[PDB]
Amino acid sequence: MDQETVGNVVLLAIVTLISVVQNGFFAHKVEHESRTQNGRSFQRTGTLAFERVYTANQNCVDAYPTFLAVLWSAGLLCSQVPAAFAGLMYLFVRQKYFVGYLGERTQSTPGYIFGKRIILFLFLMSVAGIFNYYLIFFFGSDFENYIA
Amino acid sequence: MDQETVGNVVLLAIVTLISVVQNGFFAHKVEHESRTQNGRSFQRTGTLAFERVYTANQNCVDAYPTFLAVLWSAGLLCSQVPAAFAGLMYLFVRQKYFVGYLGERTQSTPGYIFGKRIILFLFLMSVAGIFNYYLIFFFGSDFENYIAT
Amino acid sequence: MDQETVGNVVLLAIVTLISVVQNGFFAHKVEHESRTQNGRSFQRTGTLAFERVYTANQNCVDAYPTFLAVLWSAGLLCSQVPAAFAGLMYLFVRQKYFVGYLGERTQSTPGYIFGKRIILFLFLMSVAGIFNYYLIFFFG
Ligand SMILES: CC(C)(C)CC(=O)c1c(CC(C)(C)C(=O)O)n(Cc2ccc(I)cc2)c2ccc(OCc3ccc4ccccc4n3)cc12
Ligand SMILES: CC(C)(C)CC(=O)c1c(CC(C)(C)C(=O)O)n(Cc2ccc(I)cc2)c2ccc(OCc3ccc4ccccc4n3)cc12
Ligand SMILES: CC(C)(C)CC(=O)c1c(CC(C)(C)C(=O)O)n(Cc2ccc(I)cc2)c2ccc(OCc3ccc4ccccc4n3)cc12
Repeated sequence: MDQETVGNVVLLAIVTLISVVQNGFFAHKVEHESRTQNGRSFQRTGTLAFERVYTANQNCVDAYPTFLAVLWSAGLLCSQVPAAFAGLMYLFVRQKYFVGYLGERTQSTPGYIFGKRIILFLFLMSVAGIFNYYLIFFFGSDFENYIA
Repeated sequence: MDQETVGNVVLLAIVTLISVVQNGFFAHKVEHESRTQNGRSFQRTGTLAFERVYTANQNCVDAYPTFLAVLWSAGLLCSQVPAAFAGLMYLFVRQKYFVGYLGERTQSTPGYIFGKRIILFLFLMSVAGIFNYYLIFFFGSDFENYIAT
Repeated sequence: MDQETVGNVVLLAIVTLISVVQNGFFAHKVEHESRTQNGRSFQRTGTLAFERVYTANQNCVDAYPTFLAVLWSAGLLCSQVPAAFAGLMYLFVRQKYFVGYLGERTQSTPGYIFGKRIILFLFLMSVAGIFNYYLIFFFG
């Protein structure tokens, strides 16, 4: 990748690598519970600390794709820096969500969803440029300067 | 993103944005179930509609990646319009599947497959340009005006 | 896609197409168990052969995203080949893992963590160029 382009994406790469790392921790806190006992042959059903964890993780796993989607499409189709930061904030809400899904009873982060607004915004940033592009395509050109 | 390039991808972006929205609906019809499922937290096995819902949705979740894969690779390596439409059609089959899952509790429908030929095609388009490239790489530069004596 | 660029990604595309195919196989060996025994909703402890399969598969399904992530970012921020080969190696570990999660009466191979170093490496490749870029940005 030519140093130039690499610039207009760096942040997105960064934030992505971050989520990639955090993504591992989530998948790590799940290994622990699998370990805490019978886990020998990674059984999915140890209850409690394992069920609450696998759930919390298997919830953020279903988000990642759809998140990354907006994350990049928004940052490319328009802005980047804003998209890049929004994506960072997501990483935090994700943390707070995953964490809040710990246990100790009580309706623990019952929500399957979470980011919402964050991806909603990222989606708009994408639906933004996606449209503004269609302009620069018609009225962006046109501008016939028949300088006869 | 230079207005030019943005063009040869717009549809892909569009279709993707679509799937992204629909994707939310899927994860929303799942939130309703855990809600109506009067209880505290959120668990993998509850009730009938919830069980059926989470399954349906958690089936399309395993799809998206492998689908987005071909969607783009097909749209980049071989014509963006045909790729974009394929993915579009795919979004529809998805709807019909997700909807048909648990809505009828009938003996047609279930499965963890959904659109097969839709991604197969997308795959081919990728395996298409991917090969035709090796021609442009190898032969695409071969001309015998060098036999010119 | 201009022939030039297509070059600096073909490997990634290829390997990606592979994992996409293998990805189908995994989801296929899951179809085999489901259709025989019953289950319109596959969320409860299924027949062993089926429970083992869906778990194995629904285990690589959580990987793919985070994998593809490093696969590309590493193959882009850091040169093509190695990143590509890395991902290729991963596809193999995947196979062995998924396969090792098959059997019957065998000590099944757990730790949903599969290919720790593989993606660790790919991650570094990314964190690599990601930094080296900041240099060329300042000290160029
Ligand atoms: C990220 C890294 C730089 C490449 C290092 C890395 O190699 C990975 C690590 C770090 C750790 C402890 C294994 C290590 O390097 O020592 N863990 C555990 C960890 C420990 C502390 C912290 I804070 C965060 C994570 C990983 C866990 C998973 C992983 O990929 C594979 C993988 C497979 C399935 C996944 C499912 C859901 C979701 C993700 C899934 N991922 C790589 C690593
Ligand atoms: C899509 C949008 C334009 C960015 C708006 C948006 O921000 C989200 C919406 C729409 C919303 C909030 C305005 C609403 O519910 O009314 N819902 C609920 C909704 C309502 C109507 C319809 I038709 C479809 C979905 C969302 C649900 C989830 C979401 O992200 C996070 C998320 C987390 C996990 C996911 C797992 C699988 C799959 C996806 C996962 N997503 C964003 C939104
Ligand atoms: C060219 C192509 C990309 C392989 C497309 C394709 O054609 C698909 C195939 C192969 C096929 C059509 C010859 C078949 O046997 O049915 N199968 C079954 C198969 C047969 C032999 C072997 I080895 C491997 C898989 C598919 C199964 C699912 C599929 O949708 C994508 C998909 C769907 C659900 C998934 C769930 C989890 C995780 C990933 C998921 N992915 C496409 C195909």
